[PDB]
Amino acid sequence: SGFRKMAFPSGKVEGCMVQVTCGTTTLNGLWLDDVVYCPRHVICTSEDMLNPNYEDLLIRKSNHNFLVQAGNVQLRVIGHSMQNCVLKLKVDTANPKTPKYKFVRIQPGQTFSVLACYNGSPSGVYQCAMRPNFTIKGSFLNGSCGSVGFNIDYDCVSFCYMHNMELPTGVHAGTDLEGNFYGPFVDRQTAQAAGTDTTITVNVLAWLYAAVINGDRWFLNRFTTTLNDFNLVAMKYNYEPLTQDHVDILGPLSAQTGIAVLDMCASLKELLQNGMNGRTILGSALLEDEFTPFDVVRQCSGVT
Amino acid sequence: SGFRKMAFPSGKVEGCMVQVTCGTTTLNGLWLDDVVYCPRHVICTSEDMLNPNYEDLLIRKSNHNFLVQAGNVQLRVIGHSMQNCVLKLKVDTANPKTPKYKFVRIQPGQTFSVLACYNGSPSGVYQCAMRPNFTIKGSFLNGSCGSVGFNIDYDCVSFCYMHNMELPTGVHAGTDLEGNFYGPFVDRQTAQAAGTDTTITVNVLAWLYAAVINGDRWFLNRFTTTLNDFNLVAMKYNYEPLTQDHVDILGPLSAQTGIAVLDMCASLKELLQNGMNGRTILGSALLEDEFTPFDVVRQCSGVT
Ligand SMILES: *[C@H](O)[C@H](C[C@@H]1CCNC1=O)NC(=O)[C@H](CC(C)C)NC(=O)OCc1ccccc1
Ligand SMILES: *[C@H](O)[C@H](C[C@@H]1CCNC1=O)NC(=O)[C@H](CC(C)C)NC(=O)OCc1ccccc1
Repeated sequence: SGFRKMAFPSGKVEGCMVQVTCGTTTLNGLWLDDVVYCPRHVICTSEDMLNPNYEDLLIRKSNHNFLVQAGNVQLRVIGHSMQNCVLKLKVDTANPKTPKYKFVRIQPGQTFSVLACYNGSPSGVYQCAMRPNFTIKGSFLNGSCGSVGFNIDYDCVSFCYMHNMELPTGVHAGTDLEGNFYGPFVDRQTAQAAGTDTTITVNVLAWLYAAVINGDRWFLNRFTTTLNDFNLVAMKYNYEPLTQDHVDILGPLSAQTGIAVLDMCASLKELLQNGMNGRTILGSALLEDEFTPFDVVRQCSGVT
Repeated sequence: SGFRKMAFPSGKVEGCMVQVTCGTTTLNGLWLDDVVYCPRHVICTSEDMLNPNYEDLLIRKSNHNFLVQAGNVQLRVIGHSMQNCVLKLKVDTANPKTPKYKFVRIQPGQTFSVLACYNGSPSGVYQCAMRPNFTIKGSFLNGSCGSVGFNIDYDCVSFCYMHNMELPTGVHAGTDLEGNFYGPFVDRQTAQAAGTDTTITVNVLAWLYAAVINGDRWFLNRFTTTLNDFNLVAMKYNYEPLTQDHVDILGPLSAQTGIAVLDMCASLKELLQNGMNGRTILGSALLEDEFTPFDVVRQCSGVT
């Protein structure tokens, strides 16, 4: 029993982290086959960062201007190209620790593990959701850029995130491994707005299922509701509208617990309308939306 | 910016996990040099578990009765010994992936990362505190025993925990790597009581410091207090009494933020006496006690 914000084991990603230095700027790179991926803003001086012309800045750089270091080992750069907001440095050496991997553009509401790195060395690992407004609630200091978010599927590492910047609200923004930002953000040191941040309804429901499975049942009420009725209440509280697809995804959890999704919806509506009255669910005094239905079933069936 | 429940990178511990099978029972083992460590209750049948005589049960077992598997690789067992509640299986092969390591008996209030495993394969990683009552609030299913808790100090893995059992309250109990239980627990399937579970005051203070550092300052009040006065209020709310040692440990955080420990104590007293009035601190609606002062300074200075 017990339910915990659980990260993927980080060993296969640790083996891909390198240090990328261009002039004074140092951040983390991802070393897969003979290509090192990092944020293109490694080429910026603190001045460039206010409104950089990446095209013009990159032209003053050649392969020898990119210092790539794995442990104490200095890699030889034999090619450089800019793809959106990612720099790809061709190196003479294929990473002998390259896991089986894919690049995936993850959907809002899905989760992933962040391996927070500095100077190409791992610091720690934590689970994040891609929020509806394409930000994450991370822990990132200077030097953390190039740190990556990933899922593991048995042997296959799926990289989905590369850390780039912190917004004025203190939340975090980054790119997929093709260098395309999640959300409307650009890699320049200007004030940038994430949209209103809405709660991931299907994830809140999964976590209430997770709680029921763990013997927290107090919030279970005598009521039911419909999607429209519930969605009226969802809109009021900035919850994402629930859909039959969301119901279908919860099916396994519904069928395991024997609690109809719309009954759980009625429970959530009363939680949302009355608060928790100083009570807690799975050791939290707020409704948690950073667990997917998959996250719940993995942790509850002991997937490795 | 940002503050997250962060686990250590798990790569060095992943390389030490093996599968130990005795008869039908399978759990995880830790493979360091030519010794595999696992819970001695691997030798129990479901019947034995109610009141096992480990001495008599172990005597019916020889080296060939211990099936040790690393990946698809079957290790040869050339020796077995019981040390408290741990079985040490001597194997013919030294683990070529053995990290630099120590066995440490960790203090209550200190934190560690758990690499949750099944069949010797990693499932995920999360941070736990050893509670004052020598239990942890984990996520552990059947097969999870042998899963270990550890800290990393640069190159050195410090193993402190090996998972053994879940108590009726749904919290978790285990041994150090010498097989000595944390707390009054024994490895038998009987009802066992952890003591009253008290809050780790020094950790709550570190986290309020963590919050101030992250721009959450609302709870900062105009009051101060003394240790005795504060400790009167601590006893009332089942907080561990605060000591000059605890103050000295917070010194760095106090000196960084410019907020006296006793002023922060006065803030905590009002939080404890008035609750949070529906407000949140670092995205929590409860006072968090599973961050040590070290945890806060590591995450805030980007230690790797
Ligand atoms: C990459 O290492 C860095 C990560 C920032 C630093 C502090 N917390 C983060 O997430 N990214 C940047 O510095 C980024 C570079 C621009 C070219 C996009 N700029 C940025 O994030 O500005 C906001 C900020 C900078 C420094 C401290 C706090 C916030
Ligand atoms: C080790 O794999 C297992 C871990 C339990 C299983 C479910 N959650 C856990 O932490 N440990 C035991 O099964 C342990 C063996 C005794 C000889 C100590 N017994 C135990 O934990 O009893 C409580 C329990 C058993 C099964 C399910 C739920 C609770």
